[PDB]
Amino acid sequence: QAVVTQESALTTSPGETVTLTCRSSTGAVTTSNYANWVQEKPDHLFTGLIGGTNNRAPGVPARFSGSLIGDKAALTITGAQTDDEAIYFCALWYSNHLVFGGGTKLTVLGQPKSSPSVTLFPPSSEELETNKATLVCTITDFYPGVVTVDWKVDGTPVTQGMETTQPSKQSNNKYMASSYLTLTARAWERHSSYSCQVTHEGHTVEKSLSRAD
Amino acid sequence: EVKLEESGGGLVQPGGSMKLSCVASGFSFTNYWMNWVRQSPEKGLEWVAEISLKSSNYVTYYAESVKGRFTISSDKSKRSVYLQMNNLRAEDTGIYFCSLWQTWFAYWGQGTLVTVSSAKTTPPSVYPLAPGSMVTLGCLVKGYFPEPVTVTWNSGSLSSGVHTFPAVLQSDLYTLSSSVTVPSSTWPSETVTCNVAHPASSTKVDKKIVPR
Repeated sequence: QAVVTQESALTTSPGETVTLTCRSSTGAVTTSNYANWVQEKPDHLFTGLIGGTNNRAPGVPARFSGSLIGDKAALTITGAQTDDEAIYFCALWYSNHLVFGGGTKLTVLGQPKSSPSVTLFPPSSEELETNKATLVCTITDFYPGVVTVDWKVDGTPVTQGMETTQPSKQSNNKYMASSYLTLTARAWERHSSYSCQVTHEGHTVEKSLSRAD
Repeated sequence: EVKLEESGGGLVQPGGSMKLSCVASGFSFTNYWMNWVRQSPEKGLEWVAEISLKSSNYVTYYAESVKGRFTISSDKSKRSVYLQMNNLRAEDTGIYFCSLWQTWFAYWGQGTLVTVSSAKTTPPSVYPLAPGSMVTLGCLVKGYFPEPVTVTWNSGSLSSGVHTFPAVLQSDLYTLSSSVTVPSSTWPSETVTCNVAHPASSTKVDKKIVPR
């Protein structure tokens, strides 16, 4: 029944020190909670880093250390590397059950900035036969992995029928996302211009299409 | 090398039962505890249960929320650990992982997806995404249930430039897209086709992308 809480997001750079923490709702974290730390990398690649508060698993680089700092468990990276950009979970033991925290997304600004590649696709005629129209906006090869996506129809912001995925890591360690504008086939025919606007690190990239093409 | 492989996941109705398996190989794991951990978008990682793999006898621990609903067991002769799930609820939905623990979570499986829903198994509709140096083509995989699908391009022979995005969920139907980038000189003069599989409905589709 204890709730274990962690910072949701932290950012560091190569060579810098960063500390993640892990609070128990029941009170101070002690060595009796045998704090565990687990790294989640993309495609569900999990690595146990720390057990018993401060015991580092074999194979885990020396730059990782676990400890108790104040009333909390802590994971510290002393000399962070680009490869440490990942999600870190803590788990505390309560005598006969384990409780995971919500995880911390660590960003490690090791890669150069990369603006998104944006592509906007019109509805397929096959889909339109179902009386439905979906525009798909693909967004790839951006770093860091934060974007805002805005849609316009005929120059007007859309506030309805939109769906954007959370950024997820590509195999090359840049980020991707997709956004969908869902319309009826008739709505599609009553409008002329459609625009997908991706803002990344203050910079906007727009792709649009015209039903005249 | 140590290998852990989960299986048994799929769609199952609210109130229903489902048995997961974890098969482990590598060396004698008697010092280890086999843990089941599930991942959802909402909770992140969530502890379910564990069992000591001692040959002398076992010890089990359970999350409060699964007590009296799930049992964990192991069969040394089959190098297997099992999670019998019962009286399943929507909150039990997620990717279930087995992990070998001793002080730390040393080894992990690839996971098996459990969808607790009474919604209809729906095969995907597959629609081409064509443009209205290089050209980005795509594949819209619309309105399937449950997860997952898999997408390849020219039966895997087109692997570079391929991005498959996370699904979105609307009204018990998932949708995702996959894009590929190829030289403008090679399309449309060489054919590009996406291959979608939806295991849950035993569906396989090939969709050729043509200009339009």
